[PDB]
Amino acid sequence: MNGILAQDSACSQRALQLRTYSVVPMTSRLGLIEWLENTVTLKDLLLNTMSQEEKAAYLSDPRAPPCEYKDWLTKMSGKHDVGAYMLMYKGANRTETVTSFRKRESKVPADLLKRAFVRMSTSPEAFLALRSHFASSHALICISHWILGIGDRHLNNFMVAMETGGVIGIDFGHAFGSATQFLPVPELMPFRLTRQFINLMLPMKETGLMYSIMVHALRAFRSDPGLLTNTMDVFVKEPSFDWKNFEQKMLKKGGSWIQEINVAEKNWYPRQKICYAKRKLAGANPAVITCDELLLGHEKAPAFRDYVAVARGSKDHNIRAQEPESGLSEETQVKCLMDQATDPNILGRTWEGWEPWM
Ligand SMILES: Nc1ncnc2c1ncn2[C@@H]1O[C@H](COP(=O)(O)OP(=O)(O)OP(=O)(O)O)[C@@H](O)[C@H]1O
Ligand SMILES: [Mg+2]
Repeated sequence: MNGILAQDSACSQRALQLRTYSVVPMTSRLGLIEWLENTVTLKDLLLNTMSQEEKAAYLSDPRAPPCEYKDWLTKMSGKHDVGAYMLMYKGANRTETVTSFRKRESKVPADLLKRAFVRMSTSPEAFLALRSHFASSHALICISHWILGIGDRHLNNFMVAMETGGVIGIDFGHAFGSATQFLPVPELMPFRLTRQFINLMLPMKETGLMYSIMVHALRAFRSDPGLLTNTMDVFVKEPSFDWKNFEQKMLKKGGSWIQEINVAEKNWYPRQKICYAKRKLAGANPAVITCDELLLGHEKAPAFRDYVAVARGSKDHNIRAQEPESGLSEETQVKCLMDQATDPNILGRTWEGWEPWM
């Protein structure tokens, strides 16, 4: 990807790149990841910014978002486990989620990331430059991850450097829609773009820099689907990337999976992955791809209709259903992506470990 983007002129004038750290399995059990200097998780940067009372309430308060959300799931479903999400997709409409979800979001400190930056920078150049750098990098990674369908983008999978504002993606345990496909609680966003990101740009919403870069990137890729498509097809056809390797990762997710039941092993459909990748690179609607992945993964679930109704949206508030299912341009695709990733109806139904409120 960095090869392509180095060769796209409109991106090269923006010096755009992902960072990679070299990775070396020496054995099927064992390997090294190269480490990175003066880096933290995004979660740690955030909670390092909360005052004692902000921090202390946020840990445990029955009205802090972590308690208030499980309580809302609990009353909107009557259960206290993974099935509470399932039942709430049947049980809560838009209004019932939006209301609690706005009340929830309100309790998150609005400035927090900005507050972090302004007190890790000398002077306003050391503010502006970092904000630009972060913003560029966050956008660039988001589009990239949608192309690869990477789904498990919670706060601990993003690292922020100190020596520059360039964000770094890690923990790629879910290639090609695997999280939206096989988890009991499906995660429906194309990438993370929650409140704090927008708030960092508060006067000057995403339709500036992020939107611009996202658009340049997607065009630069779509200039040459061939090489990237061939590489992804070689990826998805590896004999070590079957379902047996995958489900023996899915165990290792802290009870968020279907715990010790229903592997349903004729579950693996490798050509559909590269087919959906080619559809994305051809100009397909992101909501249609999400609905297709939902149909492939959860077809017999009692909330499949509600799943696709939430993922597709309504023609009244979200512009991803007011567009065709294919032939979209790069700008329309990025608009649909930003509408789906910031949809409150989708964020109000997300798994609690993803932390959609922050
Ligand atoms: N390449 C890296 N360079 C520097 N620090 C890293 C790197 N990879 C991981 N870390 C740090 O080590 C921690 C744990 O690493 P790892 O990715 O194995 O955790 P994990 O199983 O994904 O846990 P979690 O999802 O809870 O963050 C990360 O949260 C991060 O702080
Ligand atoms: Mg992780």
